[PDB]
Amino acid sequence: VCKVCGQKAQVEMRSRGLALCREHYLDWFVKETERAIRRHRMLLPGERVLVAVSGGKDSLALWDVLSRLGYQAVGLHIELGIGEYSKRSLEVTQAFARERGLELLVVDLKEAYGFGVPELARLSGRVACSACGLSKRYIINQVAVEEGFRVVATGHNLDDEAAVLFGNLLNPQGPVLPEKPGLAARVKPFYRFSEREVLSYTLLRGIRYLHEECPNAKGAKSLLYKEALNLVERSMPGAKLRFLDGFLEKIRPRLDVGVALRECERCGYPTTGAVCAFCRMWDAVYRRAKKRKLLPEEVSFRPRVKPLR
Amino acid sequence: VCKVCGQKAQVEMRSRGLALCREHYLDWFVKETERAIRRHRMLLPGERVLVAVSGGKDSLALWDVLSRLGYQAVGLHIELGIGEYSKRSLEVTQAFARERGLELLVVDLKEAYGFGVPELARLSGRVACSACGLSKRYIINQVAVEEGFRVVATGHNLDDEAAVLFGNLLNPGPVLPEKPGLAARVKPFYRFSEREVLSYTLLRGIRYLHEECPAKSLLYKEALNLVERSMPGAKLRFLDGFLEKIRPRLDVGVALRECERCGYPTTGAVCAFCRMWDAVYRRAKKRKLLPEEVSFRPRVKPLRA
Amino acid sequence: LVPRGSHMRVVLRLPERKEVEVKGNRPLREVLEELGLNPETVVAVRGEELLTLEDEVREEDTLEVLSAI
Amino acid sequence: RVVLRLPERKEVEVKGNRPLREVLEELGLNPETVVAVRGEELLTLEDEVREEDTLEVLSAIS
Ligand SMILES: [Zn+2]
Ligand SMILES: [Zn+2]
Ligand SMILES: [Zn+2]
Ligand SMILES: [Zn+2]
Repeated sequence: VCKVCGQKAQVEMRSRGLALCREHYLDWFVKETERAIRRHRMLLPGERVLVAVSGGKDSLALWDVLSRLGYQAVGLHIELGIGEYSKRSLEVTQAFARERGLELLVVDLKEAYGFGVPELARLSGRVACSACGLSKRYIINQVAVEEGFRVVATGHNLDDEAAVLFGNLLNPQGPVLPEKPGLAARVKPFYRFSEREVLSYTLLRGIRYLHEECPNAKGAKSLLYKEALNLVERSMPGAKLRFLDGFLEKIRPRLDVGVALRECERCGYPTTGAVCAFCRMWDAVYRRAKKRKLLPEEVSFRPRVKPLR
Repeated sequence: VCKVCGQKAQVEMRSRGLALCREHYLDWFVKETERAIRRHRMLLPGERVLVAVSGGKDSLALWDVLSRLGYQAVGLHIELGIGEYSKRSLEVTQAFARERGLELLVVDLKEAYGFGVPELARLSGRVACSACGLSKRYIINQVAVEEGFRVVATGHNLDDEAAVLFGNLLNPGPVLPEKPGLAARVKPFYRFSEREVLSYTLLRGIRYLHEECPAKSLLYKEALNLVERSMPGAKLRFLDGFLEKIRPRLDVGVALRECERCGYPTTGAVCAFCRMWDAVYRRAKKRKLLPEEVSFRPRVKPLRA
Repeated sequence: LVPRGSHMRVVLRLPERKEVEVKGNRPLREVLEELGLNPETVVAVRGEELLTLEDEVREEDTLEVLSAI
Repeated sequence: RVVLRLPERKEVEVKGNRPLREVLEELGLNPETVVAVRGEELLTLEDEVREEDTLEVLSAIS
C-alpha cells in the first residue's frame, strides 16, 4: 500500500522503508535524483549537461529525469559498431529523443575512426571491454569540451558503484569528478539508486529501452560482484548504500594516497604520458591495420571528431 | 595428484593451485600454521599460550597444531549451559585433552555467575549471541591474565575473518597487541578456509563436535563463498589486501581504563560485562530467582598484572 | 504433465527469453523463491502493473520477470 | 547413497557413475563449503564416484 495516498503500491523499497504507487513513485524518483544532485552540487540549475545515452534502461531514465528537472540535457550516443546490437541501441535512443523534444548528438566509431570496438580491440591488443570504455570516456569528453559543456552525466547506479568498489577490495573515484582544463566534470545522479529502482522507474514511466545487454560483457566480473552484494541486500535492506557511503565517508577520507596531467602530443587532451591512452591505442591499430592490408598505407587520421545532429 | 609424492591427493586447493595426499597435507597445514605465526610475531617459540576450545573442528585442530609445533598450549573450555549442546561440547573437549595428555582449564558459566547463556539472554535483555560472545571474550581474558598467559589464541579461520571484515564494510585483525589487563589475541588459522581446516581435522582423526550454537556472519560467508566459487583465492586476496595494503595506509588515532568493579579494561567507568551481570542480578531478584542480599561480585583483577 | 497441469505462465527475460510454468495461487514471494530468483535483482510485471512480493499471483496470470542487472 | 550432514543429518540417495563435481552441482552444494568423505578417505571434485558408494557430505561452515 502506497505511503502518501493509499492506492496500491507498485514499488516496495525495504532499504528505505517506503512503498509507493506509480504516480507518487515517479514523483519521488525525480525528487530523490535532484537531492543527490544538490548534495554534491553536480549540476547548476538549468545548465547545459551532456548525457551519455546507449538506449539502456539507466541512461534513458536519466535523460528523462534531468529533462523534467529543467536541465538542458543533450544526449550523446556512440555507435560502437557491434552488429545488430549497436543498430538496435541507436534506434531506441533516436526514437527516445524524437518522441520528446530532446537534442541528440551521435558519434559513429567506424565512420569516424574506421573501426568498431571489436575490431579496435583485436588490433590494439586490448580486451573489448577495455577498448570500449576507453573509447567512450575519451569521446564523450571530447564532445563536451568541443560543444562547451561543463559537465557529463552517466547513468551509473548503486549496484554499479558498489560492485566496482567491491571488486577493488577483492582484487587490490566517487559520485563527482571535478572539471579540469580540457576535461569536463563527470557526475552520477543515480548513484544512490539500486538497479531495480531505476528499472522500476523506466517501466512505470513507459520508456521503451533496449533490454538486451552488450554482447561482450556476458560473464563480467561485475555480475559476480553484484550477485554477492544483492544476496546480502536481500536479507539486509540498505547494505549496498551503507557500503558505498561507508567508503566515501569513513574510509577514503582516512586513506593515504599517492602526478600532474599533460596535454597529449597528438590530440592535446589531459594525460600523464607523452600521448594519451586513446591515441596510444589508435596509433597501434592503424599501424597494424596498414601492416595487414586492412587499411590503405597512404592515409592519415585526424584526432578531432565532429558529432552530427 | 599430490605435488610432493605424486600419489592420490585427498585435498585439492584451486585457490593455491595445490593438491596433496593425507600425509603431506597434514605436514603442509602444520608448516603453514607456523609460517603465519612467525610472520605476524604471534608467539615466541615454545611460549605458553591459552587456547580457547569449544570442541568444534577449528579450536581442536588449532590445539593439536600448536602442541605439535612445541608450544605450551593450554586449553580453556567455557561451559555455557546451553542444554545438551554445552554438555557434549565439554565431553568432546575433555576427551581430546585426556587422549593427548593436554591441560584443560574449565570455567562453568552457571557455577560462576549463576546463569547459563539461555537465562543470561532472557535476563540481560540482550541477544543470545551477544550475551554469549561478551562472556566468552571477558572470561577468556580473565583466565589468561590470572594465569600469567601473555597470549590467547582462537581458531578463527579465513572465512570467519573475511566475513567480519566484510561485515565491517557493510555496516560502518589476526593479531591484537597485549595491553595492561589485556592478554594478546592471535588467530593462527586466519589464512585457512573452513574447508581446509575441516580437511585437516578429519585427516588427523580428531573427533570434534558436529553441531553449532543454536546469523549475519552466515550471510557474509555465503556472499563471499559465492565469489570464491567463481574466483578461487578471492577471500585471501580480500583479507590479505586489507590488512597489508589498506589498513597500513589508514590514519592512526585512545587509552583504556580499569573497570571500577573488576579492574579489567574498559573505555568507560564500568565495563560491559559487569553492567550486564548487574542488570541480570537486578531482574533475577525481582523474579525471586536470587536472594535479595546477593550482589554481583566479580573477582578483581590481581593487583600485580 | 504441465500441458495438462497448465500452471501459471512465467517469462524469464534474464535477459534471454525463457518460458516456464510454476504453480500460482500463492504470493509472488513464493514463486520467486521457487525459481531461485533474488527479488532485489528482478522486476515482476503482470499486464501493465509492477508486482510486489506480497501480491497474490493466480493460475491464469502471465508474469514477465525482468532482470534489472 | 549420499548422507547429507549440513550440519544436521539427512540422507538422500542419488545416482553415481559420475564425477563428484556434478553430484554436488546437482545437489546445489558449494564445493568450497563442504567436504565429501567416502569410507576412510576424503574426495576431490575430479574424483569419480561409483554406485553403491556411501557419501558423507560434511558442512564445513562452522
Ligand atoms: Zn501514492
Ligand atoms: Zn591523445
Ligand atoms: Zn604426498
Ligand atoms: Zn568490570
